[PDB]
Amino acid sequence: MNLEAKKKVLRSFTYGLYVLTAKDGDEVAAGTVNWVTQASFQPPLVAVGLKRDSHLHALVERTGKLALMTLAHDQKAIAQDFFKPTVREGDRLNGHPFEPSPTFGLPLLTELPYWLEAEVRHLYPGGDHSLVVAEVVEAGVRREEKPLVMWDTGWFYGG
Repeated sequence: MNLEAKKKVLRSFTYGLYVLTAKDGDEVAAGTVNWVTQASFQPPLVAVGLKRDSHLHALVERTGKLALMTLAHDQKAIAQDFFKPTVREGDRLNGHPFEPSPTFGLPLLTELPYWLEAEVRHLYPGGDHSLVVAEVVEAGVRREEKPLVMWDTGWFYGG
């Protein structure tokens, strides 16, 4: 097939930027992700593509719990910090304050506008990633605002 065309077409996909978190005891993990989409209205399902060989994939697969926060249009700088390994210091992750989520107590970045807690229902491995399908069990809105669209950041993950 035309691999160059394939890369371009896949790179033409539009994505939002989110931060997914997970934890097991004192071990916590957070990372910026873009392969995300709702997958059902009833029940409320979301699908997140996580790299099989990654810290967050290991925690999410093993504990079956996760939290996801939507980054605001002006939070590129924050999204930037969660590309690196997660370093927890006090009630902060990579320099950003967080609070325990209301349901399972997963790390919640208090600066981000929207957040949700979800339980893993199915984890579908496929190639180098796995499609985690989880059911939203709680959600919260600190404030309303336009989300961060990946294209505007200049970054990308696809192709």
